[PDB]
Order: sequence, then C-alpha cells, then structure tokens
Amino acid sequence: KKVGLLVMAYGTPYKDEDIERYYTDIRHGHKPSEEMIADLRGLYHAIGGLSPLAKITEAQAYGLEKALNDSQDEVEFKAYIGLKHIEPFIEDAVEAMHKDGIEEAISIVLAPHYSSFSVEAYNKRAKEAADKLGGPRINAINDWYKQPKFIQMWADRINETAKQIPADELLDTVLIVSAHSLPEKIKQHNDPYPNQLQETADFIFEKVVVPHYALGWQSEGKTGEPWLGPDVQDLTRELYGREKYKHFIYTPVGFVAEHLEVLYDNDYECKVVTDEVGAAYHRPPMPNSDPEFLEVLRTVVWEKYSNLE
Ligand SMILES: CC1=C(CCC(=O)O)c2cc3nc(cc4[nH]c(cc5[nH]c(cc1n2)c(C)c5CCC(=O)O)c(CCC(=O)O)c4C)C(CCC(=O)O)=C3C
Repeated sequence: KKVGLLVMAYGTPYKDEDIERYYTDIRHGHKPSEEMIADLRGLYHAIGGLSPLAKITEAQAYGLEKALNDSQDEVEFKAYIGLKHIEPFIEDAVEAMHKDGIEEAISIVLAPHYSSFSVEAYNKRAKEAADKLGGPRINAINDWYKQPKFIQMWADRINETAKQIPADELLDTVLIVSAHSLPEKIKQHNDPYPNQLQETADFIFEKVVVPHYALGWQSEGKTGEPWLGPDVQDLTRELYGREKYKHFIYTPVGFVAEHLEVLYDNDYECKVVTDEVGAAYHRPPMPNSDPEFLEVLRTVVWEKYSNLE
C-alpha cells in the first residue's frame, strides 16, 4: 500500500483569466473590483508576466516524493498537491487519495512556520475533506522551522552573500528576516507564529557572519486593523536612520519560493528604500527545488513517518 504525501501551498494563477476567480477565492467569495483586479494584474506583470510558483511548487512536491522514495525501500510515497485558492484544491487532492485507495497520508505545508491563518487553515480543510469521505487518514505536520538542516541552509546562503561584501563594510551590514505579516490580533490568542519567526531569526543569526539582524514582516493587508509589525520597508528606513547600514540582506524565511511576495515586496519595494537611502540590496536565492531544500523536506517527512507509530 502506498502512503499519500499531501503537499499544500497557497496557489498562484496559471493564466491572466484565472486572476478574478483566484482573487475571489482569496477574498472568501467576495469578488474584487475590476480596478482591484487590474492592480493585481499589474503586480504579476511587474515580476515578469506570472509567477513561477506553479512550477516551483510542483518541483518541490515531486522532488520530495522522489527524494523520500529514493532513500528507502519500506514505503512508496505518492505526492498529491493541494493548493489553497486555486485548483488542484486541498479538497481535490484528498478526494483523489480516496479514489486511489490511500489509507494513510502525511500532509505538509510549504511554509515552515505555524499560524492560525495559514497552516491551521490548510489542515482543517484537508481533515474535513478526509472525514467526509472516510479516508485517507491524514497525519499533519504543523511546522518544521526548527529543522537543523533548514537553519543551516539559510545560514549557508546568507554567508555566501556576506563573503561578497567588503569586510570593511560587513560591520555596516544588517540581516532582515521576515515573513508574511498577519493581523496582530493573533497575539491576543497565543498564536506561536510571531514567536516562531523570532526563533528562526535567532537560530540563523548565531550561524552567520553578518553582525546585525532585525525581524520584519511583509505583505500587510489594507484592513484598518493593525497588522504584525514592523514592515520591512519601514524597518529599513528605521534601521538606516539609527545605524546607517551600508548593506541590507533580506531573508524572507517564511517563504520557500521566488514568487510574487518575494519578487515584489522585497526585490522591488525594499530595494526602493535602500536606493533612496543609498544602501545596497541583497536577497539570497530562495530554496525553490534545490536538492538541499528537498533533503530538508525529506527529513521532515521521514521523521513524521517514523514517529507515526
Ligand atoms: C500567511 C500567508 C502566506 C504564507 C504561507 C502560505 O504560503 O500559505 C501567504 C503566501 C502567499 N500569498 C500569496 C498571494 C496573495 N496573498 C493575498 C492575501 C493574503 N495572504 C495572506 C496570508 C498569507 N499568504 C492574508 C492574510 C491575505 C489576506 C486576504 C484576505 O483579504 O482575506 C493576496 C491577495 C492580494 C494581496 O493583498 O496581496 C495574494 C495575491 C502567494 C502567491 C504569490 C504568487 O502568486 O506568486 C503566496 C505564496
């Protein structure tokens, strides 16, 4: 019997025509304004027409499927992609595991940190799917940022970029660690999310040559409601104002692929700020389908299966 690997991710439009139904799914049934759509289309057209996230996510899931199976002869994993706001939806993927006869599955979200607005939404949807059909049994991974190979991978990348900065200027360099912002209300109820990213920033900092680091947030929502701060653009200005850093190294470690939230929020917005103040901009490559990142996920999944009992 095969074991299902439910790999979950946010989803990205495949075509310009998908944008509206995508935006509406994101807005939970509320249809965006025609101008709103326009702006989103403009964003996607800034980064090069559409996001590579669709092909990256597939490489990541079928790369992990392959990596798990090539490293053992006890089980055969079958990977099923379940996106959040576009097809193949989470529910489509569970329905497929049922049809194919999967009895047990291990679900993983391509987002190392847990939050009530992200990972918890994925897992509730997949398990509500699994219960209506009566199969497969889904054993969910909730977070994997504490994985040593995960921390070492980012530290190695940051150190690669750092060595390419003049040593006389490395003391004027700062590492910005960030993730998707969320409505600050999550802290009222003890969400581990903000604390998990502080741990990720600390774990990495100890393993890099960059002498300074700060935690930031990106893609904050327009809701009048407060959101987790500071924003990476405001933090860059605040940091340059107090310390006059020459180099800014951005690591959006809450993400695992070069998609819109990285290519826009960092590679364009943060870069604008550094140019305005006169600082340099650095952004290490994201994990994407790199064999090291796939080995991180293979170890994450092979440990969940070992401790499944
Ligand atoms: C926690 C989190 C992650 C990380 C974990 C995970 O991966 O799940 C993430 C990832 C991503 N978010 C993405 C894109 C978008 N997120 C939006 C809107 C929102 N995201 C939110 C949360 C998150 N999002 C929230 C609270 C909203 C508010 C919507 C509402 O009003 O209820 C919107 C709408 C317009 C806008 O405001 O930007 C878009 C287009 C893409 C795809 C990029 C591409 O296509 O390449 C990716 C990987």
